[PDB]
Amino acid sequence: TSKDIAVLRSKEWFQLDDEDFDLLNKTLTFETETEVTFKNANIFSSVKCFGPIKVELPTKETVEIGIVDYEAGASHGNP
Amino acid sequence: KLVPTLEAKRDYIISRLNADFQKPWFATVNGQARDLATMTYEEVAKRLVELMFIRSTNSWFDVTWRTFTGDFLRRVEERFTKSKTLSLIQSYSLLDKPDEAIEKVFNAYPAAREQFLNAQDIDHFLSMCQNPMQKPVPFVPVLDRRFEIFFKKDSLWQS
Amino acid sequence: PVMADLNGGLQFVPELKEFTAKLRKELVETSEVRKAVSIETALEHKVVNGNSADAAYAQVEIQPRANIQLDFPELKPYKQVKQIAPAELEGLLDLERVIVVTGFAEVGPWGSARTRWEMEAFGEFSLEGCVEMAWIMGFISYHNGNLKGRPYTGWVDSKTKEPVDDKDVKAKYETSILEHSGIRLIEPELFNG
Amino acid sequence: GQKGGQAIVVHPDYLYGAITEDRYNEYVAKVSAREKSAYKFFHNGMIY
Ligand SMILES: NC(=O)c1ccc[n+]([C@@H]2O[C@H](COP(=O)([O-])OP(=O)(O)OC[C@H]3O[C@@H](n4cnc5c(N)ncnc54)[C@H](OP(=O)(O)O)[C@@H]3O)[C@@H](O)[C@H]2O)c1
Repeated sequence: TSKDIAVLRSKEWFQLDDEDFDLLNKTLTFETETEVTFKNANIFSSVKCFGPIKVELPTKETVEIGIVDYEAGASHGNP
Repeated sequence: KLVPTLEAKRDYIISRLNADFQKPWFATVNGQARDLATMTYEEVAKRLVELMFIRSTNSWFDVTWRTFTGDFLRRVEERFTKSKTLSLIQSYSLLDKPDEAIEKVFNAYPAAREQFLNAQDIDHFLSMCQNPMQKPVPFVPVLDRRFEIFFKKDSLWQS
Repeated sequence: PVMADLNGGLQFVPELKEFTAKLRKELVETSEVRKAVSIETALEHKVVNGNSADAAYAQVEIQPRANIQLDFPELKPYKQVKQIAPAELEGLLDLERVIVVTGFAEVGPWGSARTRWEMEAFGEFSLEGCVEMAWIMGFISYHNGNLKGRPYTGWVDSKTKEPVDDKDVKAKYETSILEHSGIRLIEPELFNG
Repeated sequence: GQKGGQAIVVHPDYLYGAITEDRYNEYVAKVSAREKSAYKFFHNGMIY
């Protein structure tokens, strides 16, 4: 759909090189690697999330577009 | 013979419960006694605080009794309100200043100052007095086939 | 013969079909994207802060309960009523000789005199009228004690005995209460065949 | 059977204009109590 490409850049941790990238009918994969620092058994103190976003080419060979970039203190999960 | 002998001595045993016992006869306004169905909602509240709230410590004796008093004001508003509205009591933590959590409700429904308890708001009040997992109530609400349970349950901590 | 073009000019806006079909295709986008973005951010707010503290923001909202009344006449204070009657009236009537209705009641096609004055004056049932017409038609019963173990105190189904609140009674029964009250096609089992 | 019949009712409030004041508000308190009691009894019976 066209309304998901909105909710995507509606997000702050979803950024690309060119936000003008044609996002319809593409296939986006998220090879992400997250870090976290605790302050209780459940209440995190610092979460990081990062890892490139890749797109299926017409050859289905994935090529990067942008970078997930998330960080938050005092979380309770990972969004 | 229990319920009948409680019928004949009713006026008597409640005088004694008010005079010389730990858990008094609950339904007593300003010294003179009555039954639960003769006491008005406002009086029910103003008495619940007299027996479950400690003026000297200015703190509820239990969160369980404060939960009792809250779940009571819940129906108090559930009855007199006309349509569905938001609770004037959103977390019972408001009862920590009770004589004003009372006025807050009994100004939203001044009718509950004059009209007695609806009868479905008596057996509820009782099922809330014999609810497990809560400290038993520090008074006697009624005389029925469970009178001694009401009379001598958890009657040790009082000392 | 006359024609009378009461059209606002809609023959001038050209290619109106998709000009129309676009105006609404946009009103679903701008509607649905703020449906989807709104719910996930509210959902985002539930994983960084957790709903353990977000449940205290779900306010407790109370359903009114049925509190029937007796409709006693209201007594306005004495100054109000000594005014409405002639001032010379007091001390002028042998009150032993003034008859006065003191109660009344009724059993009609609409139940008691409280629940007919509703479909009489107000044309439809209140909450206190729909619970009473539910109780005198044997739809809802009472129950206190322990049903399903849990202490239930309040109205219940009478056929299935499954608890029912007085706020969901007007939805659950008002159809049949009105289906079977007042002038009706004669129901034979009320008249033994 | 040609049995007619016409009864007229007056508003109750015209009555209390015929009684002294202290007696009225005396009666007033009296009804106030009965109303509550009747409320109680009507609800016990209605329930059970
Ligand atoms: N041998 C001796 O000389 C001697 C002397 C004194 C006492 N005792 C024994 O020690 C016991 C002392 O207890 P008691 O007699 O004071 O209590 P009790 O009057 O027998 O009543 C206790 C009951 O009330 C409930 N309850 C009490 N406190 C509660 C709370 N804070 N929260 C939730 N539920 C609560 C419990 O329900 P649950 O079932 O949910 O727990 C329990 O079944 C007595 O039962 C007695 O037999 C023995």
